[PDB]
Amino acid sequence: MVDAFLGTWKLVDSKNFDDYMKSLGVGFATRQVASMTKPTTIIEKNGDILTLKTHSTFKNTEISFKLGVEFDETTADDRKVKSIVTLDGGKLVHLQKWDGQETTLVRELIDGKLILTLTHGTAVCTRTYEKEA
Ligand SMILES: CCCCCCCC/C=C\CCCCCCCCCCCC(=O)O
Repeated sequence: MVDAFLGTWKLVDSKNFDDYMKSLGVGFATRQVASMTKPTTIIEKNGDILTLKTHSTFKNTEISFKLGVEFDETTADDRKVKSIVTLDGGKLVHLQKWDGQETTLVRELIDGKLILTLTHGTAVCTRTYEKEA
């Protein structure tokens, strides 16, 4: 079910990430660095447990979760959130909740590319990742 998402992925296109970060309250200097960073995202499975790594020089993250089971998460920008990841329409949907706010991180496969759509407030960011061999 999750298997076409698995592997190592490299950022190849980003649209509106500054808008998304600004909506989350990320400061200007951090948004500069982020705007020039191309993370590597690694998605692995071991039974029911998925592990999603995001690697870059200035910041790394890692989460492990079971689909459909809430987990605590501390995001790259240091929000402490309540998270759940599910499959919806073949898309891997990650919902984060904190302080009565929400943001969604939706991953969809289109023509072999992984499209990540990030929504917070009115801001909608689209980032495209391509699979490493
Ligand atoms: C873990 C790498 C995240 C992207 C590079 C961040 C470089 C600047 C370092 C710290 C600031 C964190 C900034 C924005 C974090 C917003 C929430 C996570 C966005 C994930 C985007 C992605 O996976 O492509």
